[PDB]
Amino acid sequence: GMSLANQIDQFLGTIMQFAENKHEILLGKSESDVKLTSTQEHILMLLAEQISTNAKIAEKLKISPAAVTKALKKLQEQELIKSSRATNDERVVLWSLTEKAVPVAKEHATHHEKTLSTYQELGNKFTDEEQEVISKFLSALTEEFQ
Amino acid sequence: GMSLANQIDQFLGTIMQFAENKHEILLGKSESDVKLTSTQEHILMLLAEQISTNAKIAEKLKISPAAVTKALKKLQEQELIKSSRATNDERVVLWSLTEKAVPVAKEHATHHEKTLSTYQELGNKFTDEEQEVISKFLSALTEEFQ
Ligand SMILES: [Zn+2]
Ligand SMILES: [Zn+2]
Repeated sequence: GMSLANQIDQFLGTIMQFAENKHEILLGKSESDVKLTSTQEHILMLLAEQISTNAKIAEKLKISPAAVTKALKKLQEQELIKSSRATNDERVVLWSLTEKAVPVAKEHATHHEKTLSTYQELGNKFTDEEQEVISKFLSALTEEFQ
Repeated sequence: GMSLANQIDQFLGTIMQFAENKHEILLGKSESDVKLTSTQEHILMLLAEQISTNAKIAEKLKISPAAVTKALKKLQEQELIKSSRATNDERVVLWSLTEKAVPVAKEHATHHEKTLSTYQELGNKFTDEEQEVISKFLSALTEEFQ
């Protein structure tokens, strides 16, 4: 009392509320208009790190060529990325950020960093043995929502 | 590896996906069209148990008279509840289910029962000491989403 079952129920309620109208669960971020899909945001983060081919994007983000094609089309339309030709091979297209996209990618990277660091700091309050309990709990609970 | 931080991130992703387009996190329920708000569903559950006044509904569900008034209006329009006059006092209105609502309330009650029992069975796999760890974890994580 409160029972753990009820605590779990209430926790999931909290998460549902926070998640409403969002593409991703991210902390330290102000409410705003959803401009880009998560895949689009993640392509921009990848390109901030390395100019990349369609193939490399699919590989890194673990998504299909169709998904990559769709996201790139939208990003290019919004003038957030630009294509170029690989000097080694005339057939190979590379993608890079436009200046417009630089702060967009930086902002999204920051949101992920803040979110992960928040979870890390929380986890750091628990010993390995306790983290194992939490991990087993999360794994089991995850199975219920498949 | 996977780090607990990453496990938490992925877990919350799973929950976000499950929660999309839903009023409540409920298990053992098939996908369907959202006909009623959660408050409306909960009034029906309450009335299945006891014919009740507006005041009693607000008390039991811990919501305001305005919230109760709004939900009752919609339920009555859908012919899911009906008013009657308390025999003791001509001024006191009581609400009861219509036959139409009986299976609706039963179904929603079942969903809550299934959901809670699922969490209970999961919790039952952990000792009290382990449940305390989980509880502390959930409490702390909840604070991040306020
Ligand atoms: Zn993201
Ligand atoms: Zn409910």
